Amino acid sequence: VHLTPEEKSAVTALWGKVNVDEVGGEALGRLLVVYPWTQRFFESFGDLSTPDAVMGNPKVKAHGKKVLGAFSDGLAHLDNLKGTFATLSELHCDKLHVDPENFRLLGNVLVCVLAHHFGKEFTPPVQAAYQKVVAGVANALAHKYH
Amino acid sequence: VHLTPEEKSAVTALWGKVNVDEVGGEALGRLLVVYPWTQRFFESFGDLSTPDAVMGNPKVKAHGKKVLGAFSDGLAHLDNLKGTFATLSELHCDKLHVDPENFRLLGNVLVCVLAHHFGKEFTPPVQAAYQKVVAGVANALAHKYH
Amino acid sequence: MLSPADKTNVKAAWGKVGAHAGEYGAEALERMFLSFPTTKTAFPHFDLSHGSAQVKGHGKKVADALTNAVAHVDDMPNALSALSDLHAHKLRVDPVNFKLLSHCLLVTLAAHLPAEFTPAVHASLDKFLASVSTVLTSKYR
Amino acid sequence: MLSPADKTNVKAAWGKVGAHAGEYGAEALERMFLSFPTTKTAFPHFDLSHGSAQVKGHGKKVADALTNAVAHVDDMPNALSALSDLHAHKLRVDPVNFKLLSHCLLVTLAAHLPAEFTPAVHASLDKFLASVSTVLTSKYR
Ligand code: HEM
Ligand code: HEM
Ligand code: HEM
Ligand code: HEM
Repeated sequence: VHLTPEEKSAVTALWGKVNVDEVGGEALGRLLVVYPWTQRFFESFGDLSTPDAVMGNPKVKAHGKKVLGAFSDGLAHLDNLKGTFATLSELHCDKLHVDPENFRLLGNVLVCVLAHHFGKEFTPPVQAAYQKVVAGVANALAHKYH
Repeated sequence: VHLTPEEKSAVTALWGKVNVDEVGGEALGRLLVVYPWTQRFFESFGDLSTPDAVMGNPKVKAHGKKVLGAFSDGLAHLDNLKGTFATLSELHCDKLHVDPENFRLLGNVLVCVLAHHFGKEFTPPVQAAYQKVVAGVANALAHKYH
Repeated sequence: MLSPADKTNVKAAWGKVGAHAGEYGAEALERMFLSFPTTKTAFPHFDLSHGSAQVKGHGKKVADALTNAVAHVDDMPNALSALSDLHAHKLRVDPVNFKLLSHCLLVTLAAHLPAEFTPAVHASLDKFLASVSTVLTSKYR
Repeated sequence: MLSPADKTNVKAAWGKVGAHAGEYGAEALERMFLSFPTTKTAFPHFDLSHGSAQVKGHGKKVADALTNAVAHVDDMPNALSALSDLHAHKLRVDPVNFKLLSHCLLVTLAAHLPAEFTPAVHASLDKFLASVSTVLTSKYR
């Protein structure tokens, strides 16, 4: 999306220091704890009654890495998020019935997690660039909903 | 704005029947009565303390016509909203300081006014075309904010 | 918070709806589904074709619940307590969707009550569904 | 509605915030202006450049009203009445902006308080900021 070069490069440099396993696990879990209604989609994962349980759930962790793995691959495609995530939108809409609003939420949690991990390095300008990526990704994921 | 041709003809056909002067005034009036905070932009318009004061205010009516006149003009350019509204966008950002959410609020009030006036003729399919239209106008008016 | 004047307006307007409630609830639903297609993800088990019986049946239920809230306007949180647990604990519909259905209910009301949908009334009805929505969403977390 | 564990989590978190409150309020404002430029429309009178003195001063004000609210967490409506009046009748900031600033306060807290920003604490703070917001917009109409 409308990403400035200094923006494009702030995103890229930071992402190179990200442990996608830990980060996706932490993002998806926080989503389930902070916005409990998102647990509807994951009933078959097991015990999600407490934060601890959610956070210690292996299926949640493995699901987090899959999700963030795909997000990671889309960052190499910022000039075409719509085409990169097209079949994923179709699936989320037609097979999984996931409200796009959930993507927006995951996005903001993700920004909280990156902040938590990187502290000082996650500066206001670096954050503004990640808000744009995150909305762009959500928008692309919602694009084929009908 | 992604509009089917049948969507485009239903929009245009109905707009053919609208009296913009009157609808312009109804919509701006109702915005100010239903979402009273939006009045912070018209303190020079005099009395806005009760619904009849707002709905009957000549300055509100004159401004409504002015607002809907430009909306109308955008209905003749559905393939280039952004370009059509670009100078108005700059103005609302840099001179007037109007939060873009106000353009969405007005959009929704306009749909209610069209439904109030037209009754059954404002069919579910026709409303849906109008929703896409008012969102594109709102997005186009917001696009030069910075 | 509703004012005396709001309650009067809502009672009057809802009074004229009368025995059209169900019908108007189904139309709101149809409107919502076509204007805001992401709302359909909350009803994958339904047949959503025009004139669907499930949609008609659901409209009546929604409309009856709103008729109850109007009959209990000075005690809405308790009158809707049950519905509120349902949405928070079983249905788990995103909150964002309540505004969309509220908007559509107004459009439907405006389409059918030309004489009563004045500005002051539109203002009151909008405050009403905003409050209904707030209660039904109060226990989400 | 905040549960007792929520009130306890919020109190703990904020306590560590301690004397950095103002610095974090200014930081959140700064992240909000950059991340969400439409929010700048509410401050056409401020110098919005990095490190300007109006943002600093304003950050402290917000940060102090938040400290006040944590200290009066069981009685928010009353403790924030004047600010609630101020926002609804004079400033008339669009409700949609409260969500944006809230998010930026959470990002600012996550960034400065890593050991304290556990998932349960994130949840509680998100709920508290939401309630503060509700309170500050409750008299808009
Ligand atoms: C960055 C945003 C997201 C991306 C990139 C993403 C991507 C993916 C991918 C790659 C899969 C695997 C599909 C397959 O196996 O073919 C998946 C599955 C899934 N995602 Fe998403 N997702 C996102 C957000 C969400 C969120 C917010 C929710 C709901 C809270 C969600 C719900 C699901 C569900 C329910 C599945 C199926 C899991 C299963 O097979 O049991 N996703 N997603
Ligand atoms: C359909 C969306 C809208 C369009 C097409 C539109 C268009 C216009 C136009 C043509 C003008 C006059 C330009 C000038 O004076 O140079 C104007 C002025 C203005 N508009 Fe917008 N407008 C829209 C929505 C809004 C709404 C939602 C608000 C505020 C809640 C707003 C606030 C204003 C204000 C304050 C002025 C200046 C009034 C004055 O002369 O004192 N507009 N608008
Ligand atoms: C004015 C707001 C609403 C009211 C008053 C309302 C009321 C009701 C009622 C009375 C039921 C029937 C439960 C039963 O069988 O007793 C229900 C169910 C349901 N509602 Fe809500 N509802 C509202 C908004 C929503 C919206 C926003 C959504 C999401 C788009 C939603 C989704 C559902 C779903 C999926 C069911 C279960 C339907 C089924 O499987 O049969 N409702 N609602
Ligand atoms: C977390 C929620 C918020 C709290 C606790 C809060 C608190 C405050 C306080 C303490 C003041 C100063 C009042 C005085 O001088 O007596 C204030 C003023 C103000 N706030 Fe709110 N605020 C919040 C959110 C926002 C929202 C989101 C915005 C809009 C973006 C906003 C816009 C303003 C403006 C424009 C002023 C006047 C600034 C000036 O001219 O100095 N506030 N707020």
